[PDB]
Amino acid sequence: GKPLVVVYGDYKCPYCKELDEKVMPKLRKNYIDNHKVEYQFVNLAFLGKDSIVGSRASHAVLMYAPKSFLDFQKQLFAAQQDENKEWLTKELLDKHIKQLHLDKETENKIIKDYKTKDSKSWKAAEKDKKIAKDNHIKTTPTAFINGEKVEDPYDYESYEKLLKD
Repeated sequence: GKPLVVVYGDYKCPYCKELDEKVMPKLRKNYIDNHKVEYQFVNLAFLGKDSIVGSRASHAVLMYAPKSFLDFQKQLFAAQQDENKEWLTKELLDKHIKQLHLDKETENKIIKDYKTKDSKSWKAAEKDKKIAKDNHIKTTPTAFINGEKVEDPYDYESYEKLLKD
């Protein structure tokens, strides 16, 4: 199939925020939105008890409003606070979900799903930690394209390099 681009991180991670700001705008325009590659964000949810909550909301958005996922991700990283603070509250997350301006029922569906134990977004958030562990991911942020490490995950051109061939 098409190249699979995987980025490992956490919404509370400062460097992950940098990758998003520096890489995503171009990666999205030239490879993701035009469906040239499959993009996957694996959240290690390792910077606090609120990390996993943010991950659940993120996964809920992805599964119910995929065309709004990248905006959600960008907007969430943009609101990043001190990593020692549990800033990923349900209040802030609900606020961010509503900022997507989806139809009312889709919005309600996402909000209820990420808050429901063992829902699909709940399981997805948990699975992300297992994925990172099984793939032996030590540092974040790190990116891979079809399993090949992106030399400089902060530089769009480094991704393009792997994607050319």
